[PDB]
Amino acid sequence: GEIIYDGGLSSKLADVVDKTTEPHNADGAVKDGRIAPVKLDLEKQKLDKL
Amino acid sequence: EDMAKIYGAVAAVSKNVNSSVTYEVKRGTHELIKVPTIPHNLVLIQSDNGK
Repeated sequence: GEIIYDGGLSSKLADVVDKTTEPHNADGAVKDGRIAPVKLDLEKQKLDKL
Repeated sequence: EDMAKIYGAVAAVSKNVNSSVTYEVKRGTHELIKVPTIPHNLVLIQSDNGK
């Protein structure tokens, strides 16, 4: 007979990213207008500029 | 045009606020080494005839 339904393009809820990602803000449907997170290289094991 | 300029300036001032700050915590953590062999200090001293 004719094939009424055979699978199809499927929709998945979540897009899980395996690669570890640096901290960020919302940039999808919700966009955050504030300043991006400030990266400070605190806690230096050896003195460099003091 | 003046209203547009004023609103742009106000928008920039409002957007100047910052969200948060990120940093790494690493003080006090050192690396480690692996000692391969146990340092025994024993030496056997025997006479020539074995007495």
